[PDB]
Amino acid sequence: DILSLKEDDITKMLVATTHLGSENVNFQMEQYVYKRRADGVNILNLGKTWEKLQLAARAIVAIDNPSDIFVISSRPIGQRAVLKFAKYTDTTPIAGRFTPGAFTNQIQPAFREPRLLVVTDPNTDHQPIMEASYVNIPVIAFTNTDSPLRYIDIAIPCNNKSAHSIGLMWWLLAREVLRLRGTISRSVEWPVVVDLFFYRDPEEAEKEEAAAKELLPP
Amino acid sequence: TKKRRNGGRNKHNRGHVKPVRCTNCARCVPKDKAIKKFVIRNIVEAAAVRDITEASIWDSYVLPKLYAKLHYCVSCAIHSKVVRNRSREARRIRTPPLRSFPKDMAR
Amino acid sequence: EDSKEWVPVTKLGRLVREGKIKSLEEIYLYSLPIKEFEIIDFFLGSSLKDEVLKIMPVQKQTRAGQRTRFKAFVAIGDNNGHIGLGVKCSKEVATAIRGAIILAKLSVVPVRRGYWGNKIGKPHTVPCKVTGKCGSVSVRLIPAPRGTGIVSAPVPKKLLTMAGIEDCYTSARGSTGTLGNFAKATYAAIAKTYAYLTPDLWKEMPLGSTPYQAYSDFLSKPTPRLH
Amino acid sequence: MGRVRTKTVKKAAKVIIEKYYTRLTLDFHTNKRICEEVAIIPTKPLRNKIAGYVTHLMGRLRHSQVRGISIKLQEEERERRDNYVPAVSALEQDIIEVDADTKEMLKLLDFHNIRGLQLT
Amino acid sequence: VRMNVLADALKCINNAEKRGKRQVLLRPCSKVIIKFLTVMMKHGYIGEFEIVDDHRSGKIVVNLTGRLNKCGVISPRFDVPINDIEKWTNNLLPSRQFGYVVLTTSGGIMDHEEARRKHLGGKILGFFF
Amino acid sequence: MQNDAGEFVDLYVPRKCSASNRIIGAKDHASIQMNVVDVDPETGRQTDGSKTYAICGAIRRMGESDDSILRLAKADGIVSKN
RNA sequence: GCGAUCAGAUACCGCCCUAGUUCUAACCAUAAACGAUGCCAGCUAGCAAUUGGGUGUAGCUACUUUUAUGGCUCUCUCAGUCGCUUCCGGGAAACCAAAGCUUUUUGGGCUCCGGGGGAAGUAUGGUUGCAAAGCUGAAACUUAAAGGAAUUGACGGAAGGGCACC
RNA sequence: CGGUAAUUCCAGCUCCAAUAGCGUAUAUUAAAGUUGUUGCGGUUAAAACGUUCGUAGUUGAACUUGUGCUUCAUAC
Repeated sequence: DILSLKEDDITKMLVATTHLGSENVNFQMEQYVYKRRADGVNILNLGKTWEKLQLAARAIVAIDNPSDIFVISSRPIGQRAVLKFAKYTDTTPIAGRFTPGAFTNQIQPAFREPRLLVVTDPNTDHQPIMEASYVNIPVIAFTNTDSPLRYIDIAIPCNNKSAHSIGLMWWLLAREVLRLRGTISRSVEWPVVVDLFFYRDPEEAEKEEAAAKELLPP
Repeated sequence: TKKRRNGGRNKHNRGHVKPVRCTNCARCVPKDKAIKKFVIRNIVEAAAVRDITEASIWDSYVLPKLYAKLHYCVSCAIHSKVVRNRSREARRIRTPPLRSFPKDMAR
Repeated sequence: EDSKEWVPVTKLGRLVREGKIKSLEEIYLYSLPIKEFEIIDFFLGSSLKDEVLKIMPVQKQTRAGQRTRFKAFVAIGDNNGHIGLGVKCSKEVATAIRGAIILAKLSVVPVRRGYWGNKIGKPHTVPCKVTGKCGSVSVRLIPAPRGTGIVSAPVPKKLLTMAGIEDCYTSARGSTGTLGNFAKATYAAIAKTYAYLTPDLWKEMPLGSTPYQAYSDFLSKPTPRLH
Repeated sequence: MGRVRTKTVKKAAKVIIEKYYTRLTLDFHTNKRICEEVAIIPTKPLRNKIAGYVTHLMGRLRHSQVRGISIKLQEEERERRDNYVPAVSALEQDIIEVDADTKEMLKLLDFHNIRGLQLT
Repeated sequence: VRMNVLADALKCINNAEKRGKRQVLLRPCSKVIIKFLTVMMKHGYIGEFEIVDDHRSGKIVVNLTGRLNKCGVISPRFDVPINDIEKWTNNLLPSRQFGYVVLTTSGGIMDHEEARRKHLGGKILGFFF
Repeated sequence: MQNDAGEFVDLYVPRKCSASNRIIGAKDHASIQMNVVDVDPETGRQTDGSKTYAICGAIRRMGESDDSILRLAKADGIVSKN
């Protein structure tokens, strides 16, 4: 049905190399890895990791404040997606530094009090995950094979080292947050592109203008 | 108060391991507890190469090097400062550092 | 005179000042971070007595020549079923105990008091036997029938006269002169009593309201509603 | 080198520049003139410092401005730097690239028999 | 040598209870083991356990629930009359309320709260709470 | 807990861990109420009616509470066709 | 035994060498004989190597040939060993995958050993040895501490930095 | 503590504890999980024989009549 897999998306999922998993597997994560090629290409299940999204989607709703879901990233290749992910939903974008600890805050009258941390990588963004260990926080992490799972529920096994994978899944999150009482008229094709959560180029940004207006004089 | 996981150095299931005379105090220190340094050093040291290759006969000949595996007592490589005094969290490392360049004294 | 009404800082103490939670064990129900003592000044404060146990001085050797700072203990307990423990070092004895009584209030935890052998009339001692070790002292709390009061050293008898535990048997091993490790050993034994799955607790709950769900509107509003 | 800048000249250089970069010049001698306006000072050698430092960094915001500053004019350009460049998509339109063992996973799981071809 | 064969099911149940496992593979299945877990099964401290048979000694796969804390085994089997049966229920059992001391009396393996009803005395086996 | 004259006497009842049955200690700060909400089976249309899950620190500190959701997910049938 | 060195130097440094070192024949029976960790059994987690042996290449490669013996790589498994990572176990801690499951007055068997510090491994008896010595082995008396691990005091005669004409 | 303003000494005033009872000695028991079967400890605090073999002794896996089937007395 509509909540099922909808294999037009796997045509795009091959593009972001989600099949490509890392070499080292970490037995918690082995439940998602389908199999391995010779010499280190651990191919994960693609319908498991798609079923995690709607499981993540069935989780991300029933948080009546869309403010109180802290999307975070530390890596800059995970940063252009994540602040642009908070454009449509009303989540709070946390790009880069956290200033540990956020926990007796400075100027803000209300607290920077999250209620569902979600994080592009459990390895490198390890700091507020173990700081989500104090204030009763469910943490969804986009994972590879080699990942910690300490204080993680749930994991989403994608690739999490290419620019395109994190570029994809935040758009894959962007659908199902809006398909499920987010009023996008029940999974129609998208007015927003599925590639805006990408580096237009790796930094430094070459002179690719807004909608690429080309120079008539040299 | 035990200072090292391995105590002195590296004696795993042998019971007892042979000694070696230290290179410059001739102290009987064992083989695994021996600061082994292994030099491959040029024979002219880098400034007579531009002087030998004048008076070379051949097409630069290229000159040989030395090959010796020097052992050190633990004092006679703290005094020579081959090896010093790492921190308590850096007594636990074996693998870094060079981190800068190819290492000199070869060269 | 207050004289200063406490500011809601976290989202939790927002609700008790706005009165959306009126039961103390609700934060115990979901094991919340109770990180303002101004929370427990609302629910309790009526019948919350402070007792100190020691004002143990402690010193450091600077180059000329010593410097003393004061690890004052304090112990607060509502006289039936809540207990706390407070320890802090500062440059004056007043600025320890004016702030130690804070640090006991933040860690105030609920006691399970259980019938010893015959369930009649407001259970008193302890449901099971519990050991709390904090560094080589380990007090081993044990039930006792009605009317035999708290038999212990005089220090954790004060930890149990203020806990609501009525008739308890104790036995403490180790260096029982270290008062920090003898208060905290019992504190880590009293507080245990609700962390032990007695067979009375098998049928579960409807399993949740999680009051950030139950009151998601008042935290959605940014307007600081009064009262 | 040896004339480093203290806190007050550093912690005021930001708070005037991210506010009053507009109607501000590069000319230090008139940048001397504007510090008495947008803030107050008790003494003139501090305006020799707190105008000298902002002008020793004023051209630097043109050429790759450092962190810790928000000029309020680059971020509105960063909306256009949030450009969708058309039209990057599936590259070989399916893509036909498959690891030749997960082609089974494109069949045992996916009913799409679409052209994902073996490349070794 | 594998001395006490009751004992290290109970240190494989208790050991695998602490880490919170759900199924436990004992080896090698005494008929004092099965009589013990059936005493732990009438009180629900254990799942339904299946005895995967070999022609060697037996192996049990036990389902765990998560209701118990400690199953131990009193070695040696001290001879426990009825009169000093109360001595042990103070010691091994953490409250007068719950908990059980399994003992082998001659009228079949029962816990103390049956043998103090059937007025039997025996030798002690283990306990659980 | 309850005495003879039908009274849940002392203070409260703690939630148990929905994964492996253990208690939620009254200071457990790696605790959780995980409210997964259901959905209309036709298309989109999140319905009311969640599934509340409680997961202790002792399980999450292992890291074995990604999959221990899935068992509570599958037995409740919320994640489907597994 | 010299030569120095030093206030002295029966020492370190320097030279000469003797017993010894070495081989068979015996004696001695000790060592920081250390993993300062008895032994047999079960359990409780990763990850990386890694010595043997097994096994699958749905691997390469050797050329004797595409081969086949040989090598390598990949996969699995015993018997392990060594490291790290951590407890989400213990500990006074330093730490330990056992120094854990020694739980709440705990129980897989078995043996050896300890009871404040000295006196003292002494005195004396027995027993072994060519002897040196080994095993056994006290007390009178003395005494309030002696000890373990860790913190903070020396950018006080130790490394690595960084200043100034007290 | 006392080494020339003694909260301990000699006193005086005071004050406390028990009270027809109170102090002192040696003995003994509990404190002592500091003799420990219940119940100690042995990497570093005292403490695992240098090693293995081995009688005494201690301790030794599994398996060999078990619930069924019908009734009543019997909780409801």
